[PDB]
Amino acid sequence: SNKSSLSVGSLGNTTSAARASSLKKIDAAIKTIDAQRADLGAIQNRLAHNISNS
Amino acid sequence: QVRGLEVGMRNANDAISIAQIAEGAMQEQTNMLQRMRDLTVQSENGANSSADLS
Repeated sequence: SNKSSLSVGSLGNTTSAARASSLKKIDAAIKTIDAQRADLGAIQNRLAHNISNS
Repeated sequence: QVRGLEVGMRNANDAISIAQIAEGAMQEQTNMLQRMRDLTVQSENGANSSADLS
């Protein structure tokens, strides 16, 4: 997760279409970070249960 | 008879050990099923979208 894999490393704002495109890619980046955080949280819950059982 | 009763009490304590380990293992399974029940009740919310469901 960095500005190259999130596709936010070349955003423009000088034209109407450039602003629309930048808005869409920022929203998409927020979505992908949410998904990654969800999976890491699930892993932590699972490890808590496993340590308790051990 | 005396010697056999001694060995038999040893076997009985072995059985108690086995049952105690298995019974303790089933408690974490119950706990995780309760958690899944809460997640399923949370899925029934007319404000969730496909990303939240995922």
